[PDB]
Amino acid sequence: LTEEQKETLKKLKLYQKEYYDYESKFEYELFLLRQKYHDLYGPIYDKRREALVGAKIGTPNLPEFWLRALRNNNTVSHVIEDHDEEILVYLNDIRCDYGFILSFYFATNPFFSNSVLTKTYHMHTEATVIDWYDNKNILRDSFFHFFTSHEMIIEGDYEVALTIKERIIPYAVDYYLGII
Amino acid sequence: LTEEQKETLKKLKLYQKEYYDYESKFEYELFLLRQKYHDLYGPIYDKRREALVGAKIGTPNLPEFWLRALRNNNTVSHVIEDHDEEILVYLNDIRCDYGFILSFYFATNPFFSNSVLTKTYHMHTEATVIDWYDNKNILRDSFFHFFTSHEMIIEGDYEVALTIKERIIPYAVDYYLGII
Repeated sequence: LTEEQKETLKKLKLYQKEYYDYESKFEYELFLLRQKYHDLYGPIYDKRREALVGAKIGTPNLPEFWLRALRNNNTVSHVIEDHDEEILVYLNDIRCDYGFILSFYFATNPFFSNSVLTKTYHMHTEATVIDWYDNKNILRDSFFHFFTSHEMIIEGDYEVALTIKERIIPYAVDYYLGII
Repeated sequence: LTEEQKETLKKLKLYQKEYYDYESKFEYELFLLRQKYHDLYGPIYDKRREALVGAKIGTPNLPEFWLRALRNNNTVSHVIEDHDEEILVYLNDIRCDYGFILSFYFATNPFFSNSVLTKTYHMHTEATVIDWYDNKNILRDSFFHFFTSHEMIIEGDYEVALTIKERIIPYAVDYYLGII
């Protein structure tokens, strides 16, 4: 490069650093916005859970609520089998916290002892190991294979998790009603 | 459903509408944030263009600037051929405005008469028709096939456009320097 061109390059480096200054502020203000609204969604999720749950069955105030919400979603329905349903009726709540952790809360059930099954996504995955009771391990294909720590396996797994996080949890009752 | 369950459903409908109220405010505040920072990026793009351009060649203060930036991006380099390069040296500026419109500004050149080639994405596509000079229509495979109005064709086209919009325009000089 000539010196005149080096000067132009110099200017462009200055302006690019300025762009990064602003983009930083944007990402920071974006993080603030997402966090603010996560905490505003919190009580709504709490109220929903309270209304659904209040028994030795899941969501006893509205039986099979989460199963039917999950079933009415295209992406998630693919991974849910007949035999899975008799476990998923014990589901009390599905939660998300900040990657992120998905928590599935279960009423006392004859399949496993866990009251909570978690799945963490770091951006590897971390999943609670299901403490299956004797002759109760339904695992052939299952939704519960989702609960493994760890690209085909990792992608369809992530897509279901994203759907739960971004669609099921925010719009649960609309899936239940079948209007999405 | 029993009446007690209908009451639970009623509550859940109320809470879901409340969720949508908040999600609305979120999308609105998000739109405000993105717009605010688009206008903050504007002058930086202007300054860059001013430094690059100020001639019958593109970016005469730093020859072949946009070609080398485009070439150093993986996704975009796939669509750029040898014969394309002798046109892309006349590129003065690449802009984005709100879907969105991508604008490619060209210095006076022997290939076409257009000073601006635009590509609009509505979320169909709208593209400026290139007024090729006689025996100058380089269209075999070309980057300039990008400039057609209109899923394989529509997806790889959209991916290149997203890369230009989200990577090339924001980080132009870093691609030029080859540090991304």
